[PDB]
Amino acid sequence: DLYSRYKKLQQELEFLEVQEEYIKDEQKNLKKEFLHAQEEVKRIQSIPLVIGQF
Amino acid sequence: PPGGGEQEPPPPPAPQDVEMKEEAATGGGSTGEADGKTAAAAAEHSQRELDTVTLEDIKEHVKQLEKAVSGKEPRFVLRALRMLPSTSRRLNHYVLYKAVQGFFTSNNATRDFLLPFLEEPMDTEADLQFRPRTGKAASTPLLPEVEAYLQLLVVIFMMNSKRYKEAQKISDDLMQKISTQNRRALDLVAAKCYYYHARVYEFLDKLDVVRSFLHARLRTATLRHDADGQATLLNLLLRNYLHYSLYDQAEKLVSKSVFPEQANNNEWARYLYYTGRIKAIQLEYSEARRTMTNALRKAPQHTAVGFKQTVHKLLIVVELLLGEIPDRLQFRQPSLKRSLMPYFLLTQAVRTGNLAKFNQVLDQFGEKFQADGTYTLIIRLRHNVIKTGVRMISLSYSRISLADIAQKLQLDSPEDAEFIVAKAIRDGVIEASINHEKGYVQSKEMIDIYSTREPQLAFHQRISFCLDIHNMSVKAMRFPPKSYNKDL
Amino acid sequence: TDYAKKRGWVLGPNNYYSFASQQQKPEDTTIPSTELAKQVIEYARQLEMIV
Amino acid sequence: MSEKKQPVDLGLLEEDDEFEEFPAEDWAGLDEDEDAHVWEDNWDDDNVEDDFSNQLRAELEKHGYKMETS
Repeated sequence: DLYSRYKKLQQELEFLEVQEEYIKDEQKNLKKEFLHAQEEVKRIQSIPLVIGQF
Repeated sequence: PPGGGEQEPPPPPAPQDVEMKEEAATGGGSTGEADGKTAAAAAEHSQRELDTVTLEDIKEHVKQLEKAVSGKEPRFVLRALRMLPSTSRRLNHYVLYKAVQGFFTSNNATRDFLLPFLEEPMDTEADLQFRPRTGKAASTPLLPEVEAYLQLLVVIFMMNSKRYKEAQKISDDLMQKISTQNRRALDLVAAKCYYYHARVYEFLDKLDVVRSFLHARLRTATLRHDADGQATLLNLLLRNYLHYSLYDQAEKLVSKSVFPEQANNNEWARYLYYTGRIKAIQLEYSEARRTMTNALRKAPQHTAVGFKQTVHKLLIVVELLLGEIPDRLQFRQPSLKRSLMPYFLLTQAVRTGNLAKFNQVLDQFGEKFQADGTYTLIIRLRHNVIKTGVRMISLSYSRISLADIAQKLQLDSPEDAEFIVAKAIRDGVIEASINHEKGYVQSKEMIDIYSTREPQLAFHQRISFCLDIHNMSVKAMRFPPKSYNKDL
Repeated sequence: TDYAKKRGWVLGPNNYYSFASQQQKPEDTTIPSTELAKQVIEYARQLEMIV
Repeated sequence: MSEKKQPVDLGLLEEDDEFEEFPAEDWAGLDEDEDAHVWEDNWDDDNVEDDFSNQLRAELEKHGYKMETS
């Protein structure tokens, strides 16, 4: 237990380590996706259109 | 007899509620806060405990309490003792012992029961489980209370409190290095202890004991520290080195290590004044000017007034060396005003720089600034007069006359004019052209700024440094929102 | 005598001459443009690293 | 710490116990002309004032005599 807590815990160090570059990949990719869907819903808005009244 | 006899049991019954409510609030708040996971939640009571300490530094607590109010002294924590389970009858006892002193009276005294404060720390401080945090949370607040009024043979009582403090925790520790929130508390708590009886220390003794051990306790932390409390322990060492060390092969640049994350929102200011005070004896003109003025501008929280007269006074003391002495301009408080009330005639006597008059003026009403010790930077001032005055000559026109400006500098010879002007030339702080065509000495005296004079290279470094400061401030608005969204 | 072998300067017609004084030609601005380009690289870094 | 403010403030109470309200009232002789006037201006006005408190204080009355003599 006591001295096994060290090397047992090291695997939790590594498993929490692997989430770092993963959250880097998500944080770099999903904002690119955000400007993807942002520009794509922007280009839905086109200037030829009909005028109504509220 | 009716005047104080009728208003005697009235006034008192008022700090009792806020001190008992305070010790239950920060005691039960600290234990009840970090009890389950002390290691997860850290330093939440750091600002709480220090703000209670600075909240109780201005206590008008004991004025009349020597006469029959001393029941608060033998009473203490008494929380959940003698057995770690089955504390419900002790939850009854909490109301019981507080209610025993509230029936009629109590047999009370002041100076008798001091030495057996170790009765519970022998067996169980509070619970036998949270013994470190309850031991320091029990003992360490009440020791400045009874060891307040350091005078009148309480210095010996302070020595008893010393050996009790070391004897239970800080002889080594009970577990060497606790490695928790009360380890991180115990850094500045043990430091605060050593500052508190440092008055006892310098009162009769000097550097020769716990201060010499404090290097070993200073390095017993293992080095893996953030070194905040290690820096606070360094501050008592450097203040101990202020009055008399003068050797520079250890503390100066040697003590200078990694420069850890040493913040406290106070310790930048007072640490920086301490190293600026010791770096003020070699007459630092560039660095200690700006950063010691910065340390003046730090610590705004409690007072900007009562202490910053010292960094302010030392600051203007080294500012008038450079010829340009800014007075008290933008800060209005009548403490620095009375601080410079002797200094004003001489600091206005800097710029005109009249030798024979102002030499008499300094020592004339010189009482406290020349009783402040050893006349050092004023004795450098006494021949810095003509150098700052001739620096005003450098702020004036180029050619040096043999009658007008030589007589005006009270200095009437062809040799010493060009000679001491040449002593300003070997500085490099000026711009001058040594020319002899007929014997008259020229200077180009060009104070042209870099506006249309190599600007890219000039504020090149300003752009890089300034953007690094602004962009590390961008880091300082990135990471504390991480410290916001961490809990949720 | 000593300063003719210590300084090693020109000794003129009863005058003491001063050379190599503010003679320097200014920079090409190219190498500081390269280190400014490295500053721009580190601005893309420090502005956008964690992102 | 801010408890090292305490002996510095004991020094301050010794400074206030040097003269008891002699400098507050007498320097309030200058403050009653100087109160609510912006004291950044009172450093310039105090600068040239204390500069000419020695000699040639007004001196514009003398320049008309400096015309024919200089």
